[PDB]
Amino acid sequence: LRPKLSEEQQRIIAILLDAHHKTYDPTYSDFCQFRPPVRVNDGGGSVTLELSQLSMLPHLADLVSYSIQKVIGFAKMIPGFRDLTSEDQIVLLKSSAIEVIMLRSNESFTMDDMSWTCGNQDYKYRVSDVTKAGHSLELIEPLIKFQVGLKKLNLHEEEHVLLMAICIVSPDRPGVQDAALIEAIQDRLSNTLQTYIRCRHPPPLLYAKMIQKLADLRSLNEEHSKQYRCLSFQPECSMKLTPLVLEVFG
Ligand SMILES: C=C1/C(=C\C=C2/CCC[C@]3(C)[C@@H]([C@@H](C)OCCCC(O)(CC)CC)CC[C@@H]23)C[C@@H](O)C[C@@H]1O
Repeated sequence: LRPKLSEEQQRIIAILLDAHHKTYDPTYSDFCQFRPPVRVNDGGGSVTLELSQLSMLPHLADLVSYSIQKVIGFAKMIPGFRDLTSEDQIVLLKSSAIEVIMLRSNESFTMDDMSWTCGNQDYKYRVSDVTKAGHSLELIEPLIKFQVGLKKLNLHEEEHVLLMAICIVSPDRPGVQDAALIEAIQDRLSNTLQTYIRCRHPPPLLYAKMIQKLADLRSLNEEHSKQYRCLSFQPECSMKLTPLVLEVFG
């Protein structure tokens, strides 16, 4: 049974594609405005040295902070999001920010060399850059596995934006008040995605795979939170972050 997308579902897709195009610059032209990337000698991947310098933290914190601002803008355009109270909106944004960043970054991720390529060598981010920002393999390895698995689903941009929207409007986040309204908004998005898939996605299970990526994201979120807490213990770490990053992860 392949019901056609309703006029409403078509509108939801057009709105999400527009929101993404307005909030994700595929040329990465703003990145030179961030504090500059610095890459120190760390072939040994020394934790002591990485924590002592946190060379790539200013740049990656600025990239993440910028990305959170973009995610806030994207979320505000999701059909139904503005119906939620501001408190619920903020709870959802703070809890999903890192997950949406991991999802949206798949657009710059490339399997050519397993990096997030955003321009010249200066803005090519590799695993070694994340270690230079103070993170460990317990987060990085699973993150790369997630990027590759997501890349291989070969999602249509419609599916990609719907997945980000579904990730943000999740009723099971701790602290949510009106879970039922959030579930209604999410269900409207989920049905749109399921309909789109069994309608526009050429053969050769995709929906279940996408749902599984949302579960993987919860695991990555938890590991990232654990590592952020540890990083926050490093003296002077707050200056290398930004007020928005401090609030969202603090
Ligand atoms: C962001 C975006 C991009 C890349 C994402 C990356 C590469 C760098 C390392 C990141 C940011 C990972 C992250 C695990 O690295 C640094 C973690 C950052 C922090 O915990 C808080 C700032 C301090 C160490 C998650 C996603 C990774 C570029 C572009 O696709 C826009 C997108 O919007």
